[PDB]
Amino acid sequence: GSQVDAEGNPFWEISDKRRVGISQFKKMDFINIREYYEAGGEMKPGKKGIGLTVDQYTAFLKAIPAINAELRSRGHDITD
Amino acid sequence: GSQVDAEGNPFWEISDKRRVGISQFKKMDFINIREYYEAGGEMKPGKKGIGLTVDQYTAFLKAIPAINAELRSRGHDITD
Repeated sequence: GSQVDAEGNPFWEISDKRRVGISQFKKMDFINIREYYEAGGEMKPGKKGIGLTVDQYTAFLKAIPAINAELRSRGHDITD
Repeated sequence: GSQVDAEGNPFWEISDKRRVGISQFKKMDFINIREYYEAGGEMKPGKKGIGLTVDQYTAFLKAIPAINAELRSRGHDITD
């Protein structure tokens, strides 16, 4: 499910500490994939991550079938 | 299209400097999304990026329809 982070941006958890979220800067949207760390009980964005532009994200989407096929070859069950 | 990088791992370009590739360490596979920099004509992996486990990557896949819907709301054309 989608949540709203401390900055008021939507995000999805992909593990206990890693998020994918969407931020907006100067009217441009970014897809942020990033690991958060916990300090004093607060989750804070850390250095492991990347903010994709929409065009980079859509290029990633186009590569996903090939990425998935490679992972299936390596023995991983991946959905269509 | 899929290429093979200097380390002998498959990768896909998502922009001029950013790649998604798959590496293997101790028999575990990682999906690496990372920006490369150019020095002396050589492309080198930089600090902007993240190496997802397969489970993190599949969780990301499950979130993509919702991420896409949010981006469409924001005005971006995104394919199914």
